[PDB]
Amino acid sequence: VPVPVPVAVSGATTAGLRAQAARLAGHLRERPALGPEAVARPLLLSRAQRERRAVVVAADRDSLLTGLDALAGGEAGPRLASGAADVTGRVVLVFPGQGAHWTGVAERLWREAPVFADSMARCADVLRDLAGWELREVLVDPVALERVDVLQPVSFAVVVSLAALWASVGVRPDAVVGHSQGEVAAAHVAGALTLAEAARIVVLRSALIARELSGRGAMLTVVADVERVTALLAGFEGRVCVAAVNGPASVTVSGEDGAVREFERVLSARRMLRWRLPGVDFAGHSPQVDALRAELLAALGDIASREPEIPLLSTVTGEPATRLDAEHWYRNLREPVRFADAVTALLDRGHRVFVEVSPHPVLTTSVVDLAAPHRTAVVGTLRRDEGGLDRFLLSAAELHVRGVPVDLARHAGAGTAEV
Repeated sequence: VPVPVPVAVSGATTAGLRAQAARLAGHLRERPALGPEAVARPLLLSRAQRERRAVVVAADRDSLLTGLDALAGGEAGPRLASGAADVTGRVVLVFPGQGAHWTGVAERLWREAPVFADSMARCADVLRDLAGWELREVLVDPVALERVDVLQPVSFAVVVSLAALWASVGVRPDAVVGHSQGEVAAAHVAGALTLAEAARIVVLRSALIARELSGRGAMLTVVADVERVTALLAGFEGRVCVAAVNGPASVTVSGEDGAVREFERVLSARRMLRWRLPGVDFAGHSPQVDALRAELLAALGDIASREPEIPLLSTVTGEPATRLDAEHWYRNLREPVRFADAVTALLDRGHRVFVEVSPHPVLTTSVVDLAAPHRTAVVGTLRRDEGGLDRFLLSAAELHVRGVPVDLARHAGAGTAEV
């Protein structure tokens, strides 16, 4: 099985970029034995990366030529990224909470990317010690993944390991933000928690949720702003509450299933878009969480933590995080998620590059909404049913084409074939 490489072309203008694509395709067609793995390294290391950039992520000739022909003709393609190389500013890794995971994600990438494989095995060790079960087995088990005590720790492992893979291609956060359980992954990646201690928090909290809350609630994201949602929650006081404010067109609510179904009728009649959060059978960030406080604080006890080596913008407060103690990790579950606030605080401090470290993008559209009118690059990592190194590289390419530093050459192979 051939391995995907990022094949980069650029020009000073979009027309020059398109002509360069045509030229390369022509050169490949004149040389039938020449593959993407022969040409990719010199196209990155021996050519100027100009103002208008593209990458085709391809493992073979035919797929490269398909990408290049699309690019030459000004069309989109599924493994073609292109852009203006005009983004500057600091880099944020965003860690999602619920609703991004898809069954079977991470297995293919474990096979394909040794850095990700390594991180996942390091996670597996810590989770074996804690939860008993074997991370790699559970990745492909749709029945186990509907259990909150399995899903949350698996989800944590996958996003931490994706962050390691980003780091291996030179994409390191200047700041991090984690939504809901993402905050624990963010804290670890920022150096405030060991892998072991972060894992312990996710494992103990998720198991408590599964014992006490699973089956008693639901969560719903709505395409609307918080003012609008709050107005529509008139008469739902103490039944359905605001659980997250993600942006101007994304607010999540929480409560008992029946009560949330009543609220969905309110939204439906009014032609508003909404969906249940996948993987979530509990009323997160609601008064239902009060009953869990005492057992959670006892289970967690004293948290071993240190000062984050880079800023961690909490979604508990919308501000740089203070003590990451047991009380903080309770509030991370009880209190509404201030995701919009956190992202806004980062935009106001010169952050312009946001990398959602997730199996499928769930918060990128909010980051894009919040970032306007600033010049920004916002990307995810994987997508539903696209869990290969090829998809990871396309996301890295999406940063490269906007002028963000990323070491695509790490995965470009050992080609010496020129022009």
